[PDB]
Amino acid sequence: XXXXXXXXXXXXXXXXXXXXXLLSKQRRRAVV
Repeated sequence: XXXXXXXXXXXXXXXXXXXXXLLSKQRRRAVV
């Protein structure tokens, strides 16, 4: 039952890693 625990730990580590991981001057006043 060590393989399931290792897989769970690896999944937790992967989840933790995934969680851790032009304009104008006329356009200044034309849009306003």
